[PDB]
Parts: sequence; C-alpha cells; structure tokens
Amino acid sequence: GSELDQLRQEAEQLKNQIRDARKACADATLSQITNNIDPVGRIQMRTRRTLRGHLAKIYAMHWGTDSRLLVSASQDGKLIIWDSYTTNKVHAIPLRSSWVMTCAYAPSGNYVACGGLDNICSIYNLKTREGNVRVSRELAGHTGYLSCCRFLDDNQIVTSSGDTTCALWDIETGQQTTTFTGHTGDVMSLSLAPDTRLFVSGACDASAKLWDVREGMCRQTFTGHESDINAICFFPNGNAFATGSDDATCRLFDLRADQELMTYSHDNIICGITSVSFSKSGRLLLAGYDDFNCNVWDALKADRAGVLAGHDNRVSCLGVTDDGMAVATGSWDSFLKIWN
Amino acid sequence: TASIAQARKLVEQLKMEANIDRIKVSKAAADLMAYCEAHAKEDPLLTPVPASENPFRE
Amino acid sequence: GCTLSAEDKAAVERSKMIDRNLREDGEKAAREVKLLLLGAGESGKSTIVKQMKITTGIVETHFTFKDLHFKMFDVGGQRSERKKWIHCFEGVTAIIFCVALSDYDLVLAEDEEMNRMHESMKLFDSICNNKWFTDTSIILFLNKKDLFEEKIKKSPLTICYPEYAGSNTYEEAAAYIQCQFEDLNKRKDTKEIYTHFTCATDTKNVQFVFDAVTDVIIKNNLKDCGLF
Amino acid sequence: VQLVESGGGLVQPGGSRKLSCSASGFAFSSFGMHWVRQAPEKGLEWVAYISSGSGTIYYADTVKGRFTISRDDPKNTLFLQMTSLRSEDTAMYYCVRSIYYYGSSPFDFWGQGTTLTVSSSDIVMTQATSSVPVTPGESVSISCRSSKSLLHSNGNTYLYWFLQRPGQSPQLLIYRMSNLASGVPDRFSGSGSGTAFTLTISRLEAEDVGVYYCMQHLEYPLTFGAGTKLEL
Amino acid sequence: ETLREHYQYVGKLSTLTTVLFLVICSFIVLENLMVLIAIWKNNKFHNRMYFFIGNLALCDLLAGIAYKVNILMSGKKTFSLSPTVWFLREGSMFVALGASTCSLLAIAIERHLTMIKMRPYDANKRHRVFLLIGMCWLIAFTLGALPILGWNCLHNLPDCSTILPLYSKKYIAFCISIFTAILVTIVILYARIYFLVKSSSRKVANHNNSERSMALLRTVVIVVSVFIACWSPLFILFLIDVACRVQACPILFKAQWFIVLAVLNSAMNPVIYTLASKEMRRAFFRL
Ligand SMILES: O=C(c1cc(C2CC2)on1)N(C1CCCCC1)C1CCCCC1
Ligand SMILES: CCCCCCCCCCCCCCCC(=O)O
Ligand SMILES: CCCCCCCCCCCCCCCC(=O)O
Repeated sequence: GSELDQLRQEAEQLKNQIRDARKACADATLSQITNNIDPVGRIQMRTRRTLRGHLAKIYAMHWGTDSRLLVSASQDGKLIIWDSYTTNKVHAIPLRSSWVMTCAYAPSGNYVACGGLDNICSIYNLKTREGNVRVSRELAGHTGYLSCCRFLDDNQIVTSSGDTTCALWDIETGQQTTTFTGHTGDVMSLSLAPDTRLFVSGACDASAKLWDVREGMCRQTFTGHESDINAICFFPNGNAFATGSDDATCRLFDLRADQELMTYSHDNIICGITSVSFSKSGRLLLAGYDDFNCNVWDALKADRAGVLAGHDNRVSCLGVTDDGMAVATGSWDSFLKIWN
Repeated sequence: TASIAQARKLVEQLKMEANIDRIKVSKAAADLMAYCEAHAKEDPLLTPVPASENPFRE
Repeated sequence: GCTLSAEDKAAVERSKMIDRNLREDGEKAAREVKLLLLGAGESGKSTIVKQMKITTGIVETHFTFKDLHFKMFDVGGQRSERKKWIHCFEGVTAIIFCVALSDYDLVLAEDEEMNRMHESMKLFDSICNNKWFTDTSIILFLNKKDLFEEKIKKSPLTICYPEYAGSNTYEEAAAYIQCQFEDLNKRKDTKEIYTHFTCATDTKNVQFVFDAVTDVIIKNNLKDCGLF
Repeated sequence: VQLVESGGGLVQPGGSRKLSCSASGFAFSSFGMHWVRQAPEKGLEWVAYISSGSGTIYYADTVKGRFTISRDDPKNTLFLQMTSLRSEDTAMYYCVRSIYYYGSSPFDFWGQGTTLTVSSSDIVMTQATSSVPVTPGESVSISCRSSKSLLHSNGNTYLYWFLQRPGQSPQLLIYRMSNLASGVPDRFSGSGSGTAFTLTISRLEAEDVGVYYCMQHLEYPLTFGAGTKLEL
Repeated sequence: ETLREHYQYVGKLSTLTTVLFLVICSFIVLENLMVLIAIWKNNKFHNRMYFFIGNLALCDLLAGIAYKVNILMSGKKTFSLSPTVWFLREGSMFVALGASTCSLLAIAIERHLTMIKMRPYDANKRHRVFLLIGMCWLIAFTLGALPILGWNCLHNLPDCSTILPLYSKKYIAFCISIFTAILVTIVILYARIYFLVKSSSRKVANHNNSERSMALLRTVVIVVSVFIACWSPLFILFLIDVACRVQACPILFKAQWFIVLAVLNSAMNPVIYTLASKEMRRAFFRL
C-alpha cells in the first residue's frame, strides 16, 4: 500500500516534469506556425474505377508496392487481388475462417498475410511454380483476436492481437521472436515506420505505444484519447503519426517530442473513425468515418477540403498508393472505389 | 508479496521511459512544414497533374 | 477488344471466370442458416451442443435438419471486449441464449454477493438492448429444470426474489422465471423471444430450433417481398 | 511440374492422327496451352492455341479449319486431332503452358514434344545471321528484325527470347523484351528498340551453345523467325 | 365509307362527361408520374420489387396518356380518321391494358417464388426479373398487334362487335379467356401464400405472429378485392357483348362509362403496391 502509493506519486511527478518540459518547449502550436501558409481551396476526387464482386462487408485492404495491384478481404471468405488499372481480378483465395479483420501485402509482392477471430495468422505464397495459391505459414501463438498485421520484410512479420499483446514472428521457423506486453486493453491497429526499425500500436485503453523492433521494450507512450483507438499510420517522413478514435476525433502525435500537434474533429460529425491514411507529401489526411462517407483534411490547418461521398454504408478500409496518385476506399456495402 | 511484483515492474518501466529527451515543438512544426513544401510538387493528389499523364483516366 | 491485345483478352477472360466462380460460391453460401450460441458463466451450453449435434477464439458447428443447413457460432471462449467483435454477427439469423434456472440458490464461483441467475439476467438485458440486434430473434432454452424442481422443494425461490409470493411449486416458479426473463425485452415488436424447456430427448430441442428458425425465415421473406 | 507427349510415329499422307499431352505437377485447369511446330533443320512455327476454360481457340492460318484442339480439365489432358497430313507436315510438336495476368510470364514450360514424319498483314521475324562462331569468355549479341512496331498502346513490347540446346527441349530466357525468366542465369539480357532486337550474353559458358529464336505475340497468326546457331 | 357502314350495321349512328374524363385522366397521369419520380429518386436498387413497381407505374402512365389521345380523337375525329389509324388507336388501349394487367401477374409470380423457397438470405437471381418483365411486355405487344395484322372483321360481317365495330367476337373471347386465367392464377397464388404463412406461423403461437398473420390476411383480401371490383364490370360488359346479338341489347351503348372504371384501377395500383408496405411507404414519404 505505502510502497504502491509512493511509487504512483513518483510516476505522477515524472509525468508532471514531462508535461512541464512539453509546455516549456511548446512556445507555439503547429496551427500557429502553419497558419502563415496558403490553405488549399477545394479538391474534388472522382471515382475512376468501381471494383465489385464482394458479397459481404469489406474489412481490410492494402495497396501494392508498384501502385498497380491491391488486395481485399471480406466476410465472404474470399481474398481478392485487384488490378486497379483495367479492373481485373488476378487471384481469388479461399479463407479457412470467414471471420477476418486484417490483411497485408508483402513489399516484394510474393506473400499475403491474413488473420481474424481464429487467433491464427495465415501466409499465402503468390509466386508459385504451381498455378494455384497455397498457405505457407500459420501462426497460432496468440490467445486473442488478431486486429492488424504488417510484413516487416520478406521473412519477418509483426502482428497485433486482442490479448493486449503484440508479437514479432519469424516466418521461416514459425515461432515468435519478440513479444511486446505493455497494453492493458485490446490492441486494434499498428503501423510500421518508413525506416523499418520502430512501430506504433494503438489499443482500446486510449493509449498509443511506440515499440522498437530490434530491442522490444516500451520505447514511447502517448495518451490523448477518451475512447478506443481504431486506426493508426505513420507520417510519410516518419517523425509523426496520426490516430483515430471512437469519439469522432483524430490526433496527430510526434515521435521526437511527446506532443499533441493537432486534433481533427468537427461538431457535425458524431461518429468515430475506422481508417486513417496519409498522402505522399503529408499534406492531405484521409479519414474514414461511420457516417457512410470519408473526409479529407489539410494536415497543416485542420480543415476539411473534400468529402468522398460515394458509399452507401460505413467505410472500414482506406489506402493510398506509394506514388500517391489514387485513393482506394472500401465499405460494408462490398464496393471498392478508386478516387482520383 | 505476490501482488507487488507487477507494481514494481510497472514503476521500473515508467522510470526507464522517463529518461528520454525532448525537443522544441516549433522545430517539429518547421520540419513537418518543410517536408510538406519540399514534396508538394510530387503529389498528384495535392496538385492536379494533366490528364495525359494519368493512367486512371476513363 | 478494339484496342486490346491478346494477353489483355486472356486477362479479361480470366477475370470473367473468377467473377463467375465468386458468384457461384456466393449463391451456394447464401442459403445456410447462421445461429449464434451464447451463454452466461457455467450454463448448459455444451449440453445443448451435444443435443443438437447428435481456433479457440470461435467454434464452428455444422449440422443438418429437415434439409436445412445450420451453422452455429460458439464464441464463448473469445475472452475479449464484446463491443469490438459483435458487429460481425449483425446478419445472424437468431441468437440461442443459455440459462439454467437451477442456479437460483447457487452463488457465483468468485463471490457470494450475487447468484448466477442475476448475472444471467444482466447479460440477457445487455444482449437484448444491443444496437446490432434490434430485429434479431432470441431463443431462451431454460434447461436443467429437473435440478431446479428438486431444489425448490427443500429451498424456496424467495431468496432469489424477495418480492415474489407464490405457491412455491414447480409450475408456478417456472412460469414466474419465464415471465421475468420475457420482461427483460425492450422492443417487443421488432423482435420476439422464444421460450422452451429442454427434455432428455434431442428431438424436442431440434424441433423447437427448426420451428423458430422457420418462423424467422418466413418473417424475413415477408419483409423482403413487401407483403407486410 | 511436367508435361509428356504421345502419338508420334509414321503416318501416310491420307489419314488422321491424335496427339495427346498429359500434364502433372501443376494446375492444368488455369493454364492456356499452345501447340508449336518445329521443322527439322529449320525454325519452329506455331500451330494452335487454346485458352483457359475452352473459351478462345486459335488455329494456324495455313492449317485453319484443318486441325482441331480440345482440353480436358478433370483428366488434365490436351488433344490435337489432325485430319489431313501433307508432305510439309513432318516436324516435332511441343506443348507450352502460359497463364495471362498482370506480372505473369507466358511460355514457361515446353514439355518434350514428339516427332512426326510423313511418308512423302502478319509481322515477319527475320535474323540476318545464322551461325556465329565464338569462344567462351566474351560477350556475344544476336539480332532479330521486325516488320512493324511491337510496342502496344498499353506500354509493353511482346518480344520473347528462347534457347534450344542440341538434343534438348526449348526453354524461356527473356519475356516481354526486358524481363528475365525463372531459373536462368543473369548473364543473358535483352534490349529492344523499334524493329531491332538484341539478345546479349556477357560471359559465355559451354552450356550456352545452341539455336536462339526471337518470338512475337502482338497478334495472331503468330509468324516466327529463323534462329541463330552458336557453336563451341 | 367503310367506317360509316360498319357503324351503321351496329346501330351506332356531353361536355361535362368529357371534361370529367379529361380531369380523371389528368389525375391518373400525375399520380403515375409522381410514383415514377419517387421510385427513380431512391438509388437503392438491391430489392427486386423495385423493378416490378417501376414497370407497373410506367405502364399505368402510358395507359393514361394513351387514353387521353384516344378519348380526344374519338370526341373530335368521329369519321375523318383514316381506317388504318383507327386500328392503331384501338390497339393502343389493348396494348396498354394488357401490359397493365400482366404486370400484376408478374408481381404475384415473383412474390410466390420469393416466399415459396426457404432461403434465409437473398441471391441476386436477376435472370428471373428480367425474363418476367420481357415476357410481360412482349405478350402485350403481340396481343395488341395481332388483331390489326391477323384475323379481322372488315369486309364481311359475321362477327363484328357493337362497342368496337371493326373487331370480331373471337378475339374478344380470347381476351376474356386470358384475363380470367390471369385473375384465377393471381387469386390462387395469393391464397396459397396466405395458407403457407398461416401454417408456418401456427406452430409458435405468439401474439406478434398472430398479429402478422391477421395483417397479411387483411392485406391480401384488400389486394384481391380491389382488383376484382375494379376489373369486373368490363369483363361483364364484354361477356354480354359476346353473348348478345347485334342491336339486341340496348345497355351496351354507355360502354365508355364502364371504361372509366378500368381507368380507376390504374389509380389503385400505385396506392396498393407502394403505400401499403412499410419500406415503400417510407421511401415515398421521404421522396
Ligand atoms: O386489355 C384488355 C382491355 C382492352 C380494352 C379496350 C377497349 C378499351 O379494355 N380492356 N382486356 C379485356 C378483355 C377481358 C375482359 C376485360 C379486359 C384483357 C386482354 C387480355 C389481357 C389483359 C386484359
Ligand atoms: C409476365 C407474367 C406472364 C408470363 C409468365 C412467364 C414466366 C413465369 C415464370 C417462369 C420462371 C419461374 C417458374 C419456373 C421455376 C423456377 O425456375 O423457379
Ligand atoms: C396467359 C398464360 C397464363 C398461364 C397460367 C399458368 C402458369 C402460371 C405460372 C405458374 C408459376 C408456378 C410457380 C411454382 C413455384 C415453385 O415450384 O416453387
């Protein structure tokens, strides 16, 4: 009791020192610095392509490395590879369990990762001597629902599960090589850094934790939400990231300085955010909401510059090509739209 | 003595995390603004390029 | 094909074949009755699993009855926040709840502050008032009635319900329990609750399930075709 | 993965013959098939093509309406029925698998084929040279010509470079004029420009001797060119 | 000359009634246009019933517009009209009303097929809706174009009718047989649907199920009864015309009166098929 109380007081006074340093270094907010720039007037994106063929709610998608192919997953039990130029299907993969919540595309373009309520992450090999697609590896070390997964490289993967833990695996051996246990709530998303050395992870306890892949300790933490966290993605530079919560608000955090750079929210919106993605230059932030349409925010002024109102249901997945030319959005109506 | 190990580990993690350094907010703001300005020309979404170079034209 | 090469034509043909296969798979899979089996604490969940049968996150059960294919989802072992994965069962046909009424005098395995029936009622109320199950039918399946009948003789149900005054027999107590469980419903118009007492024969349980799902199917078809 | 052929033998001018090909080790139901001819002591020529699902069937112009092709997915067997065989129908026959999607590489596996002896507009491919003596350890170049631009509006060139070692089945080296095949050394390379195509070898080994062919796939019928022979 | 003699054989030789017919047709066409635009407003085309309801509304609009020109020409061009154009004018009515009655049969067929299959979920199955609409239109055009090109009552006079002098008895009898077959099929389908619903809902025996069964009974009774009441008098008049001889029956003169009742049915279809179901009524109110 006494030891716990004194230790909690010590942690609180370290937090007070940290926030005092934050306030001392916060001479002017990001909005004050960036108000001098010229804001964008109005951007309009039209649906160049409309992918159809899914018969259930689409929950995840990932753009390809060449900005030409993409992957999509729904509850129908099918994983579909789409050619975004001519609207062609390259591969259709049946899933063992139809309860899937995430999918990833390998940077080399040879493997695809999937996972969901089955507590198992499945890897499928695309470039095979045979004419079909076969499962290469199965990870079953978690005891909670898998919420996100991203290929670290051709041989390593990182997954976030519902058991308040994250796991960096080793595909060739099949066993976890690093375990991250610092969350008190279900983990919903993660995003890899552009330099491929660190990664941030969001959970339901309104805290985002930054982890080191090589070492594997609680490198950084951030607490700025009042509800659960649904999406997270790094800035194109890699020194910042953006998180979306269930309180109809997104926040921008900085890796180097533990700050809250900007809060993207509006009084009209009362529903949370399912997906968050950035642009190539880091000027446009794309946020998918529960009000059946997406939104575009100018990241340096926190104002709305466009609405991609073309979906009849809640949007769940959003992605941007590596060259930043097309925006692919999916929704629960089983329709994928490429806005440009 | 069984329920104090978790608290000890938590406070050890807090004392390990608190040892990192800080930088000015204005520096981060300037870095982000410079990154946005430098790569603005190479952003098809931000700056509408002519439709001739667009492969997504219908 | 005016400006499409031979390889482009072959790719288009492959895409059309994939579309045909996907449509066939969807048509094949859009004719199976999905049920969500759910219980509170230590109930007769596995009991009715064995009666109706005749990867620890979710358990899939497949069976057939009267040329009707039933897929039961048992997600008791997920052990996570229900609000983050319950929306994926929005399109489920029916929810088979599990309550044993013989645990009225038995306190919780973790504390004696409350008995299991109150937790069952509190979780039934949460399930009924869910935003994703406004028009999802619920079956009750009050089981373990024999033990309750034996226990009601030695110990009355006044302990569980201090405001209840009855004959303390079996029929009256069962009727009171059923009425209290039915009163937890808040809509009473968009959704309905079906109550049944399990017997030693699997036929009664499977027939009740078949009748309930048939009624739900008829209601859904009537709503779809605009006759109501 | 393998394909084996059967049906070859001695045939009189008046008669019919069915050539069978059986494939094992891959998904035959999703691979388009090509029947390709190769006259002895002369270049190889196209015969027929069948697409996946038996949707598209193409025949050679000189043998149009004269041969028939059929596919069997449950048994993974390809049949080529021939009704008439003249004095010019003596050659070897090969079956080639090819699957078409984005990033795919058609003409990967060639089987072994079988011989057949008889008891007796289109873009043209040509190569000026036919026999270039060379010693190992030096770069070599083989040139092919075309009568029209092979660059389609999509943005790729339908040019292929193969290899036929003496006594061995042909294999794939370069597909789409700029992409290397799978399982081949990096020494081989291809460079196309307008109507001039060059296959270049940086370091030449004793296994690189044989007859090279230049291949086009812009449109049907698929007219082929004469190979160039490199000898040790 | 031919028209004059044809009218002479059958003995065929007010402003308020004319303007009443004009305004009734005006209400018909405005209601049909409102229903059509309300349907077109909603982009949610997943439901198959949308196609059938839109087709019915369009056909009702076409029938109203056709009756407008038909009645005005009959009032004005009594005999100046060319004999060939007379057949086109008369066949426009037959086409419109044949396509405005087979649409109800197609709706009944679709409802019976939907409710007869124990499918918890919905497949696309648009090859049935498309085929039903195509057959509904093609039968109407074939029936309308048959009498002008096929058998006729033009030169000889064994069977020329009284209400329409140029038409023969046999064609009218064929139309009566088609109409009564359609009516019997619709009635049988609705009765079968009601019986199946009641049998299925009997087992559970809940208050909500009983209320739903009673509501379905009332809806089916209204749907069948309104159609029968609207379409009976024209059936009776045509049966009398077939049975009665030439100039024998003096009640056949005011045939146009019965005709307006057939027009009145075109008013009831938008209300019954759109304002009696919850989703369609909500969509109409929103639009
Ligand atoms: O289509 C009409 C019709 C034509 C006219 C014309 C003179 C104004 O009135 N009803 N019938 C009539 C014939 C049968 C009795 C009443 C309707 C049928 C034709 C078969 C299928 C549709 C119904
Ligand atoms: C437009 C109504 C009159 C003509 C109706 C002709 C077509 C009736 C429906 C045929 C298909 C449905 C019945 C056959 C069985 C089935 O395929 O389900
Ligand atoms: C003018 C033509 C009238 C034809 C009347 C007889 C045929 C009507 C269509 C019958 C539909 C039968 C539906 C069967 C449904 C089922 O088998 O599930």
